[PDB]
Amino acid sequence: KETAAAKFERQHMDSSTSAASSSNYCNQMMKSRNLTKDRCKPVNTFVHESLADVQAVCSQKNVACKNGQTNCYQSYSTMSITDCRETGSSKYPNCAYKTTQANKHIIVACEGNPYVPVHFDASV
Repeated sequence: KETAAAKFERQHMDSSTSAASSSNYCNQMMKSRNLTKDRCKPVNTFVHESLADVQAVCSQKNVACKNGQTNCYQSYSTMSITDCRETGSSKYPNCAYKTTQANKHIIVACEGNPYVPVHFDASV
C-alpha cells in the first residue's frame, strides 16, 4: 500500500503553484488528491514549496508534536501554505471548503530511513 511518505506528498505538497489562485483552489485540490473519497476530511494544509525543502525540515528544530510525541520538527523558515477548512454547506460527497492563504512555519513528524515527513502536525 501507499507509504506514509507518499501519503504525505499526496495530501500536503503542491510544488506546482506558489499560492492558491482562486477561492476554488481547496475544492479542486481536495478532490483531485483523493482526500474526499471516503468522507469530507474536515481540514487539510497544502505546502507550496519544493519537496526537497519540506524533506529538509526533518533535520531542523526538534519539538514535541501536539500529542506529546518527540519526533516532530519545525521549519526554520516560513513557507507558503494553503489551509482548507470544510464549510457549513459541505455535504458528502459534495465536500466544500474555504481556501485561506498563509505563510507560516510548518511542524511535521518524521520517521524512517531516509528520515522524511509522514505527518503534518501544525502551522505556527
